[PDB]
Amino acid sequence: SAKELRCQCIKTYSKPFHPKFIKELRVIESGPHCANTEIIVKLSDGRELCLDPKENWVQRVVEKFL
Repeated sequence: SAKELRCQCIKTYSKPFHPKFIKELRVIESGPHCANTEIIVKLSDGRELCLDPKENWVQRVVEKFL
């Protein structure tokens, strides 16, 4: 019902990687505009990494950190 939705993370990292520099993480709702849910993490160095929810290790990152 709104065009507020946007696919910020065009590409995601599928290769397993668990950085200890993650302090915060944001979750973006895909909705009708985006077929896949977008998960992004924020590193203490001001770095952003896009993760694919289809990957099991990605869930581990979210679950373990939160």
